[PDB]
Amino acid sequence: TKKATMIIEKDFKIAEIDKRIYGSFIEHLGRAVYGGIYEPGHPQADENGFRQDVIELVKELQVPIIRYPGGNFVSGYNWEDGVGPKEQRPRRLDLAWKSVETNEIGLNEFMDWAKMVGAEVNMAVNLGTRGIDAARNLVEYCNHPSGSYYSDLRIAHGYKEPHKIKTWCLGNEMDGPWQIGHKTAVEYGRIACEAAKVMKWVDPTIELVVCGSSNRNMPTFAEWEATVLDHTYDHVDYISLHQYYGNRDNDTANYLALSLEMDDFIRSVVAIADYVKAKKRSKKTIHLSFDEWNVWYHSNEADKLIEPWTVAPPLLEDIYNFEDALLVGCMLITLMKHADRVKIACLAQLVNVIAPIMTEKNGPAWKQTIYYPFMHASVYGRGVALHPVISSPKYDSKDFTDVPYLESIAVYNEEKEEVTIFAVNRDMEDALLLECDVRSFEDYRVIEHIVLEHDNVKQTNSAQSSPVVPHRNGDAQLSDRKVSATLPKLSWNVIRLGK
Ligand SMILES: *[C@H]1[C@H]([NH3+])[C@@H](CO)[C@H](O)[C@H]1O
Repeated sequence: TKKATMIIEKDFKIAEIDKRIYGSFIEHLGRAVYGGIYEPGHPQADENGFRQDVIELVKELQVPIIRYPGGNFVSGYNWEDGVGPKEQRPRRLDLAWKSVETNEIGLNEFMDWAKMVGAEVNMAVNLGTRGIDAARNLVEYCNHPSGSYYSDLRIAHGYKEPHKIKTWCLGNEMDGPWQIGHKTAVEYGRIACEAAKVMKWVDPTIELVVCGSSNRNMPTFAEWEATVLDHTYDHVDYISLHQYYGNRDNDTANYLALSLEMDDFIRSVVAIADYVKAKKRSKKTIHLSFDEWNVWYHSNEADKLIEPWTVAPPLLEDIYNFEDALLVGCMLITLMKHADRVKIACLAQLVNVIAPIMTEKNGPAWKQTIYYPFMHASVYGRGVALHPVISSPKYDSKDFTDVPYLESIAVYNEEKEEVTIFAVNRDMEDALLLECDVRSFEDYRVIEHIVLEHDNVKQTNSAQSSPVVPHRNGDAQLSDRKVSATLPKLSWNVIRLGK
């Protein structure tokens, strides 16, 4: 065993958690749409061809917001190709994923799906091959009530009431050499500025997300953000961050430390936003949208075998293991501990593609290992993130020094009279004996202690069998105004307090 302490003080707050940090992401990629949310031949398809089993799995995650339709796809996409009668929708070469896109699903059918799962849509505009005119027309088509060509066109297409989309993305991954219509930071900042202006002139109620770096390792990291915000600050509301992690070197202790890098990435982009705020003498604070995050690496060799120009290829289908779920849990706690400045985040992606939900053709939908920590964070993690004072033992790895064994934060929900403690024990050998000072919370009790643990960090789930599932047999006890809890070696823990 090892000992760790954590102070839970009601009056030391980070911020209200914006529920949109529990967002996700659907792109026209692989089987995310075709075979994922939408499968007209499926025995459990609804009247509109949407898989009811996937709808239930999404509703249980309580995802408030879903980014759509990309992703790398968007930068070559024409939105008019996916609206109106199906017979007039063209078949296109999607250059992002070397696939044929039929456009059988486009934005109005995605809005119908989003309504069934209770999610708002974070709509992306193409700033690769397209620009300001397309951006204003899309906003008008979606948001203007009637009495103009594009608003009456949406009505003619069957959608009388406007979609009233609140939050929009100004392009996707524009810094990447892999992007269709890549732009330098100046080129991007300029077209994002001018697109943002005409979008907000159509509908001043909207909010805009400007594109940050595609990952912390970009050669343009930080320089990009500063230039793009210099060009856009007065017209935009958020800046994005993207990051995937993987365990390519089979080093569990170094892998689980990677959330420390994610923490650095967040604090760095906040600093940039506040630099440019000061440069401009602006009163407005720009916040972060962490609108692509997950584990990704398993599918790299399978992906290389897929021939180009198929419909709905089985691309980017990682099968997650137990250690992947532990890192996802560390990433979620990292988002929560930044609730003051991270207001939107998207688990990338929701179905089949780098995803917590997987499907089989004509067959079942199932929960990956990573589904459970995401569900727990979304369902139990609404309220105020408290500022922790942690005393934890530490270890050093290949890439990181003084890595706490304990990753933890507490969320206080005043309306429910609940305090929830999320905790990962990174220790590969020892139980962590955690003592939490809750003197500041009068007359509380342990409701339950949920634990996700498995002896084999490489164990996966499948359609047939889910060996990696939570139990409710955690030993957390509240006495003498202290919560004492055993966190098993290599575990995710949700300790729920109320009364
Ligand atoms: C971010 C990811 N690398 C891709 C899959 O989720 C997506 O298209 C990019 O924007």
